[PDB]
Order: sequence, then structure tokens, then C-alpha cells
Amino acid sequence: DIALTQPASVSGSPGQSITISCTGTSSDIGGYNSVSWYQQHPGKAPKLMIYGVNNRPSGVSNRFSGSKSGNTASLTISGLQAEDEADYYCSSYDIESATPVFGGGTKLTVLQVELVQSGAEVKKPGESLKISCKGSGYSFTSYWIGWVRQAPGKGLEWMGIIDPGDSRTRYSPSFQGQVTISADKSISTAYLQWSSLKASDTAMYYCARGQLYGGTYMDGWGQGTLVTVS
Amino acid sequence: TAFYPGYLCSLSPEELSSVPPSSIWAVRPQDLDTCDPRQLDVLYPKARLAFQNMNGSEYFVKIQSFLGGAPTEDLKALSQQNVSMDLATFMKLRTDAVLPLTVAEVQKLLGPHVEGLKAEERHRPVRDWILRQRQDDLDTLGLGLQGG
Amino acid sequence: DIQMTQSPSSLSASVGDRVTITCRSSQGIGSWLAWYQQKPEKAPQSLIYAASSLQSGVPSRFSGSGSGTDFTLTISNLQPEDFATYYCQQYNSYPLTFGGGTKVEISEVQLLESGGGLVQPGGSLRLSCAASGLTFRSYAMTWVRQAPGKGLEWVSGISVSGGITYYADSVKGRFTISRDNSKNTLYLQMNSLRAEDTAVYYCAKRGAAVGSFDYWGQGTLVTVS
Repeated sequence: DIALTQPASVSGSPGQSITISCTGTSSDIGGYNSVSWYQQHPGKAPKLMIYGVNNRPSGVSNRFSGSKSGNTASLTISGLQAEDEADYYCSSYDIESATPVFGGGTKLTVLQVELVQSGAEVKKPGESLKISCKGSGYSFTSYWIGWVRQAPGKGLEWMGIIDPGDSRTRYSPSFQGQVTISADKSISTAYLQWSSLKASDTAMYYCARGQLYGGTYMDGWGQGTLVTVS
Repeated sequence: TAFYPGYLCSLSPEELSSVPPSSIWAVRPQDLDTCDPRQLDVLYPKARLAFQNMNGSEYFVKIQSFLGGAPTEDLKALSQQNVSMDLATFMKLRTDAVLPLTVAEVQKLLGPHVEGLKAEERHRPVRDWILRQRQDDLDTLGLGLQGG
Repeated sequence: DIQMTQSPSSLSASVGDRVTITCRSSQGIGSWLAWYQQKPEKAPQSLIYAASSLQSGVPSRFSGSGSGTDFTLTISNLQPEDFATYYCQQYNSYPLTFGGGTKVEISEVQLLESGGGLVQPGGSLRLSCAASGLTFRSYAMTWVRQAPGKGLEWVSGISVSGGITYYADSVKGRFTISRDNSKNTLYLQMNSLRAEDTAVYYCAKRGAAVGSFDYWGQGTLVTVS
């Protein structure tokens, strides 16, 4: 779900510093270390740049840094490069609904771990669908699986989360009773499922692995499954 | 404010110090979903004191969700009390806490769940542990574990 | 000896049905329990180890639950290939013991037993088992037998190294288990054979030194009299 506010756009020349702000409440951003940042380039899955306010996963330059003050987190990019041109999303954990939330996204203009999802799907309204996502190179039960959708030209939304250990499952308020998320521990596979598709279900669907702490710390991402309904 | 399940792990390690060990019995596994390693380090010792009058199967069921913050000594002590820890719990243990365990101690910890250790031989905690063990000691488990 | 009791003993169902089989132990066995499927005129196959862990290849519609003395095998959405006899087994302590079985009515590894046949009472016979498609050297092995109309009885086991052997009381001093790793072969030397030693003798690999039987051979028939 989208419950955090970011500016639509931010601009800077190469070498300059820019700051993207992310505003929530005491029951998301306000919570201990409860902000992470995702970079999305055109046609690619989201990439974890920062978790826990200012932690960088290995293979992310020191040019990316984050801070938090009350209900406002901020991502600073120093020494801007052309490569930094992308959409940036903050995420937190909404303690009220007990699910991850995303910001609306900011467009920046410059002047072992493998998840494999099913191939693309072409369906008619009213048909069944089950998308799959197979994890490998890590203990499947040690990490939460998340499902994210982005409708074409729109932002990221968390649909739900599942603990593959005990199949304990929580959906975002807006996706409660619209969709079914499940896991088969024995074949390291997570599932997303519709009884009856509508035209509005047309979107890219991503599975991700990680922890719910650090504002939702999802460092592993599938390539995505395109679902077209007409 | 405090009526929500994510409340406990919304508090910093510093704030979590004041939580009274007499509360820990009411803390459900759901409440620890959003707790980082630095927070489990503070909650585990409070779980240790709150449940220390209990033994064996009854103790393990209560401490299970807190073992993320357990040091080596406490895992060694746990292996002696023929507790049968499942592989999913073992895979969530911190690497530093598992590495110094012996082949004998890991086999006593997992009991019949040791049979599933071959499938995890490449994955985070077990891989690190296997790389520090003599191949001749691994051979006795009868799993065909490799890389000692 | 720990006693394992299964209910029901017999059961008739249809494709789609849920089937519930109970297993009760005379003592606490923690989670040291396995479930096995045996189809008509075929060798048993591993379903469950450690009470609830699915064996690789086994459909999700099989699930085991319980611990201590109370265990359950639930078969969701019963399929025609599920027509079989289901055995539980404790491996908490020797002798390893099976339940009497539940009749339900509606491989990368190869183990080949040989040397079965007719023997005179007080006579001798050596069973062989050729293992392939695995590192034979690195696994513990056992012999299990099935009297013609009856259930499964554990006979003997050998450690990875071959240093430690275990026997059922009914065969101690008469039967000897050994291994030749260079021939990938498990042996059972059987002396002073009695009418009650008549059975299909199965070769089985252990999933671990202390684990379930994860692979079985097709078996070899021994008759005495």
C-alpha cells in the first residue's frame, strides 16, 4: 500500500547533492529504524539501496546515505552521476495494519540469492490465475516473502507478506480478500492467486525476500511477472 | 499507541531495557516479527530469567522465538537437555553463535531434524559451520556433507 | 521394545477424500517418527521423517503432525496412486519398530538385493545389496524384512564406517551385517535359519546415521522349511 508522502520530482547537475524526503506517522517512519529506500531503473525490478535509516547492502556506493528525524526520513545522493537517474521509493512497516507500506515515489532527473518468477500471462476477465516465485541459494524459511504490484506507469504497492515456515500470512488493507498468497516450503516456492481476474489486475507483479525490520528490508527480488487481462 | 502488535519492536534496544521479565510470558511470536538482531540481544536475557524455572520441552516452546539473541554457551547448555530443535529455528540462529558448536552438539540440538541438513549445506549458517569442521567429523553424521 | 499402534487398521475411501491415519507409541519418542508408503507387490517408500518433514519428491497433499506419543498422517485430495499400506516407524531407540500398517483401499538411487531363495532349516544364506547413483561410502544402511502376509520388522543396521552394528533380538548371534565400499555392497550373512525367518528382505539406506529409511530396494524372498 501507498501511505508515505514523497515529492513527485527532484533535479540536480552531475557532482551536486540532492535530498529526497519521506513523511509518514509515529506508527510507520516514527518506529525504530523503520525506513528503507528502493531504486527502480526503467524496465528493471526495484533494488535495495538503504535499510534501517543508513545501512547499505554490500555493492552500494557510500554516495547513498539516509537520516531520520521524527516522522520524516531523507535519502541524500552526493556526487550525482547520470546512472542515478531513476525512481526512488521509501518503505516502512505500518504497525497498525502489520504490513509494509511504500511512498508514492520520486523521479530523480540528472541535468547466490536468486528469485525466479513464472513467465508472462495473457488472460480474459473471469479466469483463474496462479503466479509462482521459486527461491534458491538461501534458506527459504529464514526470510519473509513479499508480493509487490505496479500497475503500468504507477508506483509500487505491497500486496502482502508470508512466513514460509508456518505459512503465516498478512495482506495490506487494500488487497484483503482480493487475492491469495501461499508457500510450498518443500520446493522453495511462493504463490499469488486470483479466483476471478478483472481488467484492473493488469500489472507487473514482483516477489521479494527479506526481513520486516529496518522499515522492510527486502534485498532479494524476482525479475517480475507481467499479467495482461483483456 | 501500545495496543498494536508491532509496538514492542517499534522501541529501540535502549528503550527495550525497561521491559520487565514478568511481561515476556504474554509476548506472542507475532510480536517479534519486526525485531532486529540488536533488539533480540536485549529481549533474550529477559526471556532466559522469565522461563528459567521450566525445563526441557516446556522451556524450549517458550524460549524458541527468542533464540535469535542466544549466545553459544546457551546453545551448548540447550544441547545437553535433549531438546529437539527444528531446522527452520536452527537456520534463524546468528552465525557467530553456531560456528563454535561441535558435530556432537549440533546433532543433539537438531535430533531427527539433522536428516534435512544436506539440503541447507550451501545456506547461510550451516555453510559457515561446515567450512570450520574436519571432513572426518562430518562423515559420522551419515549425510554426505562436503567442504571440510 | 517401544510398541507402535496404527488406526484405522483398514480403510475404504474415494478420489478427492481426506484420509486421517493415527500412530500411537507406548513411550515418548519426541519427533523421532517416519511414515512409509507400500503399494501392492512393491517396496516401501519414505513419505515423512522427523514427524512432519516431507521427503523430496512427495506431494504436499501428504502432511505429518504430532510429537511425544500422538502422531497423524493426513492425505488431502486422495489420488488413485495413494492406494497402498501406510506404516509409521519410531527410530528414538533400538530396536527400530514399525506399526502394523493401515490399508487404504479405493529414482536417482538404485538398491538391488540378490541371493534370496529356498533354504533348509538350520541352513545358511548370504544376501547382497548393490547400491548405485550415490556415494555408498558416506551412508549408514539397514536390512528390514516382511513375512509374507505381515508388516515390517527391522533386522540389523551398520554405521557409515562399519565399526558399529545393531541387531534385533530374534537374529542376534545368527545374522551378521557388513559392507564392502569398493563393491558398493551391503551383506547379510544368515546362519541357523528357522521357518519364522521366511520374509522378503529389503535393503534400506538411512537418511542420516540416526535418521529414517529414505531409499529401499525391491527386495529378495527367503523361504525356510
